[PDB]
Amino acid sequence: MISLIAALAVDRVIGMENAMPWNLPADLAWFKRNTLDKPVIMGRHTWESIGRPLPGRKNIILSSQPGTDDRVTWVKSVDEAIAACGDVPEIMVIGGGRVYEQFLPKAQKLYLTHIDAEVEGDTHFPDYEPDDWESVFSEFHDADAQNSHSYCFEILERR
Amino acid sequence: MISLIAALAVDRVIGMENAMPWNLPADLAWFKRNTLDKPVIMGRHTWESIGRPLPGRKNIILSSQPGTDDRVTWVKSVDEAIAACGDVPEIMVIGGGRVYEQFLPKAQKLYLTHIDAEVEGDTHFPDYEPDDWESVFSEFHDADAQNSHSYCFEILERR
Ligand SMILES: CN(Cc1cnc2nc(N)nc(N)c2n1)c1ccc(C(=O)N[C@@H](CCC(=O)O)C(=O)O)cc1
Ligand SMILES: CN(Cc1cnc2nc(N)nc(N)c2n1)c1ccc(C(=O)N[C@@H](CCC(=O)O)C(=O)O)cc1
Repeated sequence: MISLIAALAVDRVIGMENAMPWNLPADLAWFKRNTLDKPVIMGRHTWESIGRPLPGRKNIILSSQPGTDDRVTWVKSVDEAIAACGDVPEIMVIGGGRVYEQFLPKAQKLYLTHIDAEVEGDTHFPDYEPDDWESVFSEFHDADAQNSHSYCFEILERR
Repeated sequence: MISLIAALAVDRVIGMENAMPWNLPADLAWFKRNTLDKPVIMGRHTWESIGRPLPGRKNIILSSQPGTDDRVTWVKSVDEAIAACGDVPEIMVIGGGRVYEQFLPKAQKLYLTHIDAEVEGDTHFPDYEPDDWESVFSEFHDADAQNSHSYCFEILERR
């Protein structure tokens, strides 16, 4: 199955011009723990903000143009994206906006991180009807010496 | 010799209750690069903010109270701190504010990261007389897909 993994500030903002202005090592740790050993699908802008292959994971990048790095996999469509995954139990879609909108429909599960931050951005998570998703986990955490803002982990399953 | 390394937002703000609201991997690599194979000196607050010993370097934490982690060196005075460094060509002071303030009068060099981040914080970098320091390097960078805010690296030598 397909799962999307994302980190949302208030109002589902998930992106802007430059890197999101927050320091959340706790989020990244969760990102890793839930993506390790799986295939990762991301769009070109997300690949740029990451700038190097994610280890231990199979990296597939969506782009209408030829790729720029021999290290990872490049695909030109959603269907090639999947097919490149092979037979696998779970597929993780990691950003950005455009990719999420195309994939939200195929997804069975969501991995959200609701961050208590208000930032002005140009990219939003797509809307989703809770009355379609069943929350199967959730856990909040206050900000601290390591994480710049409060955040809460949450997992939902398509009903 | 003693050197202080620090990242400053506008008005010398260096800290607050929780981790700073920025995301600057480029700053981190500069930090790793200028600290490599050197003893690092930090205050308790900064140790808790890092969360683990920095690898391949000697960690020395200042605290008026008994240490609580066997993997790092705890000391009770600036002197003990220096003595634990031993005979080395460069000692690095990584924060926070109370620490910097003690060691600035002894520093021969400052490795500054000037960030175009305007944040609300309680802690400041001490004040330094410019006619006291020589600027021996600077390198600016615009914010990007990886770095949340613009930044400029600097290196000054005490005259
Ligand atoms: C910016 N980008 C995309 C990114 C970041 N946080 C997110 N957070 C969540 N929850 N979901 C996402 N899809 C998301 N995507 C990144 C950038 C760096 C790393 C990264 O360093 N990850 C390392 C973790 C390394 C480290 O822990 O410093 C890893 O091995 O997963 C991941 C994603
Ligand atoms: C929060 N804190 C203190 C910190 C952060 N940035 C600074 N930036 C500058 N310029 N100077 C400092 N003293 C400074 N201190 C940290 C937090 C994490 C790491 C850290 O992981 N550094 C790794 C770098 C790992 C990486 O490259 O991702 C190291 O190897 O030293 C360091 C300092």
